[PDB]
Amino acid sequence: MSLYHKILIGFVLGVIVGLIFGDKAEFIKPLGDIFLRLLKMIVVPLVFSTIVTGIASMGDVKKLGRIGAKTLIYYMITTTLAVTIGLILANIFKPGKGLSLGEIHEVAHPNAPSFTETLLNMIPTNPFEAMAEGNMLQIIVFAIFFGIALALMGEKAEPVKKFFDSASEVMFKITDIVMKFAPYGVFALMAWTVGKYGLDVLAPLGKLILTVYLGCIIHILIVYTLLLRFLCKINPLRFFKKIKEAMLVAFSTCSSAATLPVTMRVAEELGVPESIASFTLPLGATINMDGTALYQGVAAIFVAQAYGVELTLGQQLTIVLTAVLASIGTAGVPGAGLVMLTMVLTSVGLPLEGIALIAGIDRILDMARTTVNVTGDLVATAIVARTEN
Repeated sequence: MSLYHKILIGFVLGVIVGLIFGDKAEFIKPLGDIFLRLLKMIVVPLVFSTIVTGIASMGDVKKLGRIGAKTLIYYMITTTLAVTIGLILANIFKPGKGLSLGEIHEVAHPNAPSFTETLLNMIPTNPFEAMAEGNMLQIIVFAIFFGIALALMGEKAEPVKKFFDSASEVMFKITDIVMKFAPYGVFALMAWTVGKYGLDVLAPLGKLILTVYLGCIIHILIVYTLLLRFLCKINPLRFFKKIKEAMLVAFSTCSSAATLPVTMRVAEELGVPESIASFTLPLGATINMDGTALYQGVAAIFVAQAYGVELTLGQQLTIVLTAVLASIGTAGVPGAGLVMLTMVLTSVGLPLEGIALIAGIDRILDMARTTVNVTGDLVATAIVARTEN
């Protein structure tokens, strides 16, 4: 029985156990927290080693520059589309209508940290400090510099190239060992999640959850489907059938970085060159704002409607933006997007209670956000590979 089927069995059994035992499933959470700890334990060394090896194996920096430019353009386009879809749905469906958490009042212009500060902080002043702090973007930037240096160096870098290639292989092996525990970790995660988030407690926020899930589904089935159909020119159904395991793991785990090994292994099954994937997927594991864009766009409008502050198109745009902007790097960190949105909305002046309302169901939305993020990462990989082959 394939690992995917074991993970699916664990997923469905965990869902059933959570439905039956309800809150009593909390005792099984540690078995899932162990799985999350093991997965997160690999992201940093794996990302660094794989990025350096991938850039070294290409041997030319012009190709890397082309790939980076195309990936950045694709992510900007998909983030814009995700923001558009989120705003459209939050307006068509009004999850915040009727909550009446507070009285209606005018709102001031949002304030967020300067864009230059976010750009400058992407450059580590100490690579080992970035590695220790788990700063994924700084690690990625240092890895890009290191890989470019290795690709240009040639013979003198042979020991470094070989060591980092072997290190990447070892991290992939570690992932292989860890995933033998994947069915039980997914079982525990799903049991805990379903037990905690009963349908009774989700009733007051049913509209918000439905809107977020519908937006994610629309994004996957339209933005990614059309891109695959036309730009990359492959059958979308077969593509999704190929990446079922990655989507399932991302949904269960709620963290793109933890799912990164799964996406990279699945990419091989799609036939994309290893060198291209090694650069695109780890970078997209931090820069992909699709799911975060949808979540934040929906949540800001939900909070505004809960307090009755109808927002003009300009206010809506400048609120979802500067928020996806301030969360550009921290989005990989769990709960960082929620904190950034909280700060932006507090700057807008909305009370904290509305934002704290979403925090209760953050995991339910996180599932969809992570699924969208990994699907977009794989789609970006495929599209970039197509325009190179």
